[PDB]
Amino acid sequence: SLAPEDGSHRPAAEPTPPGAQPTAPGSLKAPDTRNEKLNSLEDVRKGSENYALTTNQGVRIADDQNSLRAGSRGPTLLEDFILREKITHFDHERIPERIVHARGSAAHGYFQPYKSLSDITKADFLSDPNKITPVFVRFSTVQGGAGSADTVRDIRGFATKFYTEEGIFDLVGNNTPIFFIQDAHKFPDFVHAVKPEPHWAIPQGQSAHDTFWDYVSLQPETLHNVMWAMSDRGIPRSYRTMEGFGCHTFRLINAEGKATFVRFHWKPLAGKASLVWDEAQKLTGRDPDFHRRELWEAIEAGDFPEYELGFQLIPEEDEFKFDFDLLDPTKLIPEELVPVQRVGKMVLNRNPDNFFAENEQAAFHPGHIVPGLDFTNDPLLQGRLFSYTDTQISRLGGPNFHEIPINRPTAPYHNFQRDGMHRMGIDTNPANYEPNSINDNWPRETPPGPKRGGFESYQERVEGNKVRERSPSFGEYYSHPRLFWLSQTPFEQRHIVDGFSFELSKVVRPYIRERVVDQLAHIDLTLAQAVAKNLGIELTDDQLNITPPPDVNGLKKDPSLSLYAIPDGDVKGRVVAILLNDEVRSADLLAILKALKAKGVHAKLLYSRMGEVTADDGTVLPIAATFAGAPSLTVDAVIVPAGNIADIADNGDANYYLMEAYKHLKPIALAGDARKFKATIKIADQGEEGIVEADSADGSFMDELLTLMAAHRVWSRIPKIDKIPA
Amino acid sequence: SLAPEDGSHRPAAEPTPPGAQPTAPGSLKAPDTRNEKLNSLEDVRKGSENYALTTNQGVRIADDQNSLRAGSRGPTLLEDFILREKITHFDHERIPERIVHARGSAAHGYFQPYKSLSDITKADFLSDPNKITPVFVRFSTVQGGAGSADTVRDIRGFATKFYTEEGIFDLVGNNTPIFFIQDAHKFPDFVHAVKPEPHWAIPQGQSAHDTFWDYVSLQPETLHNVMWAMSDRGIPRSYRTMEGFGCHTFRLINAEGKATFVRFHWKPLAGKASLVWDEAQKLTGRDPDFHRRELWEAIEAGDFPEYELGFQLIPEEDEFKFDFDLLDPTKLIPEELVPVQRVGKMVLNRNPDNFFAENEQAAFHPGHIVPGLDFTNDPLLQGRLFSYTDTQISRLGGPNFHEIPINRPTAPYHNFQRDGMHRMGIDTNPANYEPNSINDNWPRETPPGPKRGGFESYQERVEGNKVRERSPSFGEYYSHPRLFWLSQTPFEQRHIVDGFSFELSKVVRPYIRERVVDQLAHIDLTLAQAVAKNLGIELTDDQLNITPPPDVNGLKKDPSLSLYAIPDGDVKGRVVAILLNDEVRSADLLAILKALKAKGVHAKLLYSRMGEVTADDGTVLPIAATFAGAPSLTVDAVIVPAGNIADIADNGDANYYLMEAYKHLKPIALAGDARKFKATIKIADQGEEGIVEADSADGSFMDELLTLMAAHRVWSRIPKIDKIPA
Amino acid sequence: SLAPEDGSHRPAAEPTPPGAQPTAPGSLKAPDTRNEKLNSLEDVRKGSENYALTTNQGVRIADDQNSLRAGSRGPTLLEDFILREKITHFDHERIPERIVHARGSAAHGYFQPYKSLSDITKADFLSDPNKITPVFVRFSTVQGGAGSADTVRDIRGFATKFYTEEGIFDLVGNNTPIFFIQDAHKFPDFVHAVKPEPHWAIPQGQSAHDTFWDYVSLQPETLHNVMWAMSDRGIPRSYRTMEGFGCHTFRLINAEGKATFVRFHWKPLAGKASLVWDEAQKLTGRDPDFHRRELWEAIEAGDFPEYE
Amino acid sequence: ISRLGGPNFHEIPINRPTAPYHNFQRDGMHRMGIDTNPANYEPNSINDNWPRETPPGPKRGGFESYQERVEGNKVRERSPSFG
Ligand code: HDE
Ligand code: HDE
Ligand code: HDD
Ligand SMILES: [S]
Ligand SMILES: [S]
Ligand SMILES: [S]
Repeated sequence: SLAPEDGSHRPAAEPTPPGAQPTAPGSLKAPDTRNEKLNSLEDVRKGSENYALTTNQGVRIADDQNSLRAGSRGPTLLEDFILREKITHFDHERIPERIVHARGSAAHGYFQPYKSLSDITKADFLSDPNKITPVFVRFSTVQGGAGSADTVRDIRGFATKFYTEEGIFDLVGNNTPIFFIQDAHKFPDFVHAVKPEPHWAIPQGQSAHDTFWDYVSLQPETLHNVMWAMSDRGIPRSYRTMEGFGCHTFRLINAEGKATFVRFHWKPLAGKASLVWDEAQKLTGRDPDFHRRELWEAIEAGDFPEYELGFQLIPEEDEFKFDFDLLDPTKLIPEELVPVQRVGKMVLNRNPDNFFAENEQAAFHPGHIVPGLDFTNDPLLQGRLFSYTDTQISRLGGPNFHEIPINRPTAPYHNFQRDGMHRMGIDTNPANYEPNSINDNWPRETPPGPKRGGFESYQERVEGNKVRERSPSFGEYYSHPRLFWLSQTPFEQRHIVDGFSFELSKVVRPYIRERVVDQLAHIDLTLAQAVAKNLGIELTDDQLNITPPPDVNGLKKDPSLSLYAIPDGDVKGRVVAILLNDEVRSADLLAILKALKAKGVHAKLLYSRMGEVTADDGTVLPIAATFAGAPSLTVDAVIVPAGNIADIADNGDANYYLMEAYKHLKPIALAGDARKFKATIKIADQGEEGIVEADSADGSFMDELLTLMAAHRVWSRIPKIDKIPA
Repeated sequence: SLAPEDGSHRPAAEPTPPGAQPTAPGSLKAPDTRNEKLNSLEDVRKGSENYALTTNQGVRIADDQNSLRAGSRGPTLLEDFILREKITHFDHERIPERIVHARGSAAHGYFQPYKSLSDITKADFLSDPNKITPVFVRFSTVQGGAGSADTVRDIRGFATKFYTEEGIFDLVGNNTPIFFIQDAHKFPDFVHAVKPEPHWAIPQGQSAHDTFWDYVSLQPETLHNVMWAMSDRGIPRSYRTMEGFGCHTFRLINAEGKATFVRFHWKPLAGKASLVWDEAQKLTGRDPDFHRRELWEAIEAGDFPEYELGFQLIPEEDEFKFDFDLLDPTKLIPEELVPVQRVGKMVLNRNPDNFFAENEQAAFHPGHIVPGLDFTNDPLLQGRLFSYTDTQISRLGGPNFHEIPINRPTAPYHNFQRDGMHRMGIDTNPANYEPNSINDNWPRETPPGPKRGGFESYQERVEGNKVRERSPSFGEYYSHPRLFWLSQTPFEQRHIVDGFSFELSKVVRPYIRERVVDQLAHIDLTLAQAVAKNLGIELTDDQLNITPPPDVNGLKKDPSLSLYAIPDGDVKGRVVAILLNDEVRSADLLAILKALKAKGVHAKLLYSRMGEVTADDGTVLPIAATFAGAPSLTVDAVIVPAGNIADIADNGDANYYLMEAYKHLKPIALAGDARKFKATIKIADQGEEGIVEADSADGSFMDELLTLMAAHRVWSRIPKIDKIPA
Repeated sequence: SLAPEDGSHRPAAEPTPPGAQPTAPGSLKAPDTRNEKLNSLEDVRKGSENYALTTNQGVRIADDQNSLRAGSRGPTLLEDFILREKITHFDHERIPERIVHARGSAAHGYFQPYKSLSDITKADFLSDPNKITPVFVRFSTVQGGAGSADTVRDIRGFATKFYTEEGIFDLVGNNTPIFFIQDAHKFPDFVHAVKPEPHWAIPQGQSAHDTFWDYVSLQPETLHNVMWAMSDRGIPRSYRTMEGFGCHTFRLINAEGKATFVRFHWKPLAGKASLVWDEAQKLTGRDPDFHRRELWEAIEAGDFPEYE
Repeated sequence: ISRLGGPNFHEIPINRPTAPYHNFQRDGMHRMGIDTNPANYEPNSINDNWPRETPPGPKRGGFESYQERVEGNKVRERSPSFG
């Protein structure tokens, strides 16, 4: 019952392109990739090769195939302690999933700053460009359970645990720069409204249902993040190709005591890229693990996810200078008003070893700050500070969750806390209280100061009465949705319209749809009309007369809010499907793979069955998957080389493959006789922008294809796709 | 600095007698003591000197005296994460206590066999006299909570975790050879009956209440262990001075596959010794921690608890050779029939560092056996096998309780179990199932064999129908209680009578006392009538004529059942109270302490206040405690040296000290004018056995006293004590 | 039938002095003592007389004396679900005890105001002398575990849950008018200092040890409550004979929104009385359940604890 | 015990029998039923031994296992009949 003689069960411990080898635990795939945190886990990493199988008490097992019974057809005996331990451990494997962001995918990596930031913050991890800080990052959706699908329409979470020399800092952000609501007290109302409805627990992974649109219609403060969610920002192509934001105004505190307001950003160095809805939705069924898989395989390939940390910085004296409140988390700060300053780079370069132990049990919380950082009175942030420590008590089984290996600081920690369930640390301190004389008061308080100091809160002035009241400055709900809307390209706007139209069409109570359209009329009449038309709703005269909200501090638009308006394509790490026939022209394939390899673009070789095919020159080509097994949803572009095209010309799956890729705006390249497929997608002889064609696959042919892929999708094709039945 | 300039806050890191230094964590008290298990806990030991006080996330705290508030008289702010982390950990410090044996005290040590036992067992830890096995031993009561008193009347637990090279072996025993009930299905009934009654949760740490004696009167199988409990066995002097027993027949299995029946024994090398009831009960008030204290201080002094492991061995073909069933856990195996064969020595030589982490969290379970041992069909043991795994899932929070440091095997452990709450080990195996080819099937099963082989159960024959039935062979309840009774000395018998008499006086419903007397009449008429008289009950003529039960395989007594029939006194580690006066005779004191030192007996110098007094010759004598502070209950003998006896002669506390000690049968020694105290305890001028007296404290004065301490108590004094008002 | 012919196993359901009858669950001792909260608990009370013994799933048990085994001297079978359910429930009976005040004794009663307080508070339970509010009160020590002794020297807790028509109000007090410490941030320090020390877990129910006095000597804010604990306040004769205090300044608020500062008091109508130290300490050995017993029996006897 | 937080999962309303249930089991996390029985053990005299075991019978009887014959050695072995 053993490994094959040829050793093909075991993946090479070298970088390999997606699909070339089975995937593996990080420490086995990439044993030479290290950082301080990864090394500190060595105490708890457990191997397996050459070891005897045992109980958890260290007793060797002789027969792991059978229960102990009285005769070989008899009843199982209660003295079988081996059976009961095994079954007991299995019976208790599951722990509660996260209340939100239950679905998530994580990796290890490192961060370093570009230059010292000591003029604006005394945070040790930002103090030296050569101080390297280990990170563990988890990306997530929001609404769905841990076994829901990745490519849903939803906000995405982007949480970073920085293991700094002065403690853990968790930057717990999302992929849009705002949230749906203003005050933490409403968080359970909002989350309950977006989650599956309580009678029947439907729908999973979807805001497209009555309760969510009911809440939105009744709480116009939600409209800004709903605009983001209905745009293609809601359906990213990859965790590598979305932005991150810290959601609130926080403070930086420098050694002199100066406070600067800051908002945090992550810029994807692979560029901004999203799916289209039909693709995204169909992909939740063809591969509900697509983003998890893609993240893992990118890292195994050496296409390490890289992100640039950036800060929007506002001096304390400028708090009131905008037409929105800095502490309102439904408001963004336009980069045209306050530019993002580049701060440093984060590289994710190793996968975990065990998903449960490292991902599922990781606890991130935005209250985990360090000296040099501080909070503000953002009333959403304020409430978050209570929740992320509280929730761990049931999720991770008690207050010793910092001792779970993934959560442990690499910085020293010593204090007078004791006991709690599954206490690991054995304290030797004679004292468990301070002040004490019996241990000469160790461990001791440390004064604040420029570096290695104790934490002190910035002495912000507070003046006001004890009130449950929303600040009047928070009472404006339409100008930021409108700024976002006007900043999108015409195709992005169309996709926003289609997102609202699709979602409200699944709301069963029609008055809810009407009320949401009325809200849309307060943002932009063009948007409101286009949604209304799809829902068979007619705007009233009064609605047609609603005055649009004011510009945001004079802005008519801010192109940094669009995914696509300013080119930022990076093809490295993208993937092409290559549709084989049973006699591929090897000259075409040679040139195709050469050009792809030169830009770091991967290929998957697809056929109508598995196994191998032989090219015209005898080259044997292993088949990664069938046309149906790896649909065009999973790739960025499709190439069909020349050869025995008759072999696949009438294959329904091969034809469909191209109709689907065409519909979803992906570049297609057809060489030699593969040009016969132009008929399936109705391309005129003259050709079409977005379809690359020539007698063979050459320099020019690949250059054109790769240029298209740098632009992500072929937006000009959109008018031509209504008609395709796919 | 808060520590005193003279360093008097820090206990000397060397062996010191009780009271000489404050007690300390083990690793600080005795840093040079080691064994394989203590070494392996180093990775979780946390120090404190010279470290900064931090959060659990490693963030330094500047002010650990105040919450964060808006103004120094203002409200506490939700953003104070340092306060909430500290208070959250505190709020969740407690875990469920053990269902039974909640009260207990534990120490590290080591075990070594005297010779290889490979002819009778393949257990690795018994294979080589050079093989040294680390242990962790917890002693306990049974009924009371973790916060109940030590010197209650109750059974005691004696549990030993052996960290062997072939797995953990837990020997989970008690301090009597049998149990109260026959089948594990009744364990919740009997435990509910002894435990505090469910309406009002009274009484703590006591079987002296109606529900206990109701159950016993209705379940005569209980009477054997009840006899043990009512004897002075139920109130041991120390955990160092009681026997241990494994309770059941288990099996040894040798390399040839031969099974031998075995019962386990621990023999205390300090000898057998118990309190008397009045002393034990008062001591639960004066020092409810006395046995926990005595154990910790013995180890700190170098009076390491030592026990000899012993086996009663019965060949398989001898299963039915006795008057009782070997599988009946209410039956003992008399040493007169089957001798205890000596096996090895165990020494407890290090205290824990943190009581919660090491003691409270330790999990012992008798199903934890190793190759070379196996179970039998004892139907109480059979049900134990289920409980001790199950109970851990609530008590220790889940199925990874073997990853809590004290519970970890030192032997290797590898298998395919994954996840659960508090998962520490990060498994790198590509497989989490077997058989697998993707990891060449590792970790792998191991065939049984003479050494380092997999566990295989002994192939015992089973034959019968599926029944809920007690074996008829278990239906005899009186012969063992009778054997035990007849094996006791006349003074041990009197204490048994008084134990029943006192307990049944606290049963409110008179018919329950009557029913128990009826049971005693089935065991022994003398015993029954003597109880009856104390309760004002008269035996009927039918009761007077009940035939006594048969002897046990010809035996009319077995002196190994008596605590005192056969002297096994050892004075090392006992303690003497020395009653000071303001002008002590130094020549007496010098001679007292010299003789006590030579035999390893400790002393405490007591007076009417703290501080010092000065001897006749200027020597400054430090006072340990006041007469009231350290009552006679806590020592084994009392010595009063000569001098200014007038100083203390009319001190009520000093006179009462001698009265209490006299009542409790302790040796008393009076030198010179301290002979004046003879009037307070009514001693005749010619003296009496058990009272040492002379003009001065030597020649043979200390030898006489030490001879009396070797015999533990002055049993001959019993008739004199009823006259003394104490 | 196992009960005695003469029926002497069953306590009379009438008030009786201490020791005259066996004590009993309160709904069997005093079936006709009612209040709104006692009545509302009827849905969960379970009786026993005349019912068949069953599993928790409602299956009647024939033999509650034995496990199922292959032969009457054979091995116990894994299919014995009756045995396992019974042992499973047993194996999981315990829950964590309270971090502090683990030792405590409780009773049901009622509260009624002497006059309307609407001039100073809109609290509904204080709005009319006719407003009867059920209460459940728990008295406690502070330091010891749930199985520690009653007559230790310690602060006592006095916690009252008022089941009002406008919500639960809990008045969570102690038997002295102040506390040891000023700021909550130090509570784990002070509690760790008074609790059994961490290396060896000694001593139980006692402040008489190095770490408590170490903290006190370093934190003079403690000295006021320390004086109270060292006085005979720290060893009450009975929960019926001690005072209660709300510890903090709270506020009353009236219908006009006017705030008045308030501190709360409970005045024992049985008067104030404490033990002496020697007696209290010895009592922890002779009857560690003394105060729990004395409260239960006072109620059984009609000596109802009353406090103003 | 982990999924539903302890041994009182039968008191979670959907899981409750509609048949009567009474026994001597007590406590556990989330305990809802308040037992008034003076006894929490059997055999007991203080509550005249209630609730009481019930003999097997044709209807409303106690559970008794079928007395199937068992015969063999204690083995971890698959029956050859299963291969
Ligand atoms: C700006 C990014 C953001 C915002 C605005 C919020 N979440 Fe998150 N969340 C928890 C509670 C919580 C509250 C009370 C609020 C506003 C009042 C937010 N969220 C908004 C939580 C219950 O504490 C949570 C669930 C499980 C857990 O451990 O914490 C939680 C999760 C969460 C994650 C997942 C972190 C991870 O484990 O990967 C992220 C990225 C967010 N929140 C972002 C976030
Ligand atoms: C023979 C020595 C002995 C015997 C015969 C029994 N106990 Fe013990 N016990 C548990 C259950 C249990 C059952 C089901 C039976 C007979 C059916 C016995 N006991 C008799 C337990 C409830 O599972 C227990 C509670 C905590 C735990 O982990 O297991 C348990 C405790 C216990 C200890 C304490 C070990 C320690 O932590 O110090 C000891 C020495 C015994 N039992 C001995 C024992
Ligand atoms: C900051 C933490 C903290 C602080 C400063 C205090 N308490 Fe407390 N108290 C707790 C935290 C706590 C607790 C940990 O939350 C407990 C134990 C578990 C429980 O349910 O609450 C509790 C229990 C508890 C009880 C027992 C309730 C019961 O019987 O079930 C009483 C009577 C008090 N407290 C009273 C006081 C008094 C009079 C205080 C000072 C005037 C005080 N507490 C300060
Ligand atoms: S946010
Ligand atoms: S036993
Ligand atoms: S207080």
